[PDB]
Amino acid sequence: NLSIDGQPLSLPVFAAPADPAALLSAAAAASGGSKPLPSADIPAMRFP
Amino acid sequence: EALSGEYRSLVMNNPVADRDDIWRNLLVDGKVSAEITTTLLADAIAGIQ
Repeated sequence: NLSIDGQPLSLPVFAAPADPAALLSAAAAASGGSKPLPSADIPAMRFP
Repeated sequence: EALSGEYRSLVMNNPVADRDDIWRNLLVDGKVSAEITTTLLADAIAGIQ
């Protein structure tokens, strides 16, 4: 479908480029258990 | 292209024929690109011409 000079009479194939992706990384909550209390014992000193 | 090869192999009984011999024998050009559009009366006219 060219002209007498070989130039195309049709409109070229345009192609919408891709939108650059939005970067996304992993975000996680820190997890951890408490610590159990040590064994108890009556000391040498009174309470105060 | 494939239909033309098989046409001159089976119908025209002359597989060595050129593909333009289909044009001359059938009054239609097959080597056109897929964008060349014409009406139908106009193609009949070009054929009889």
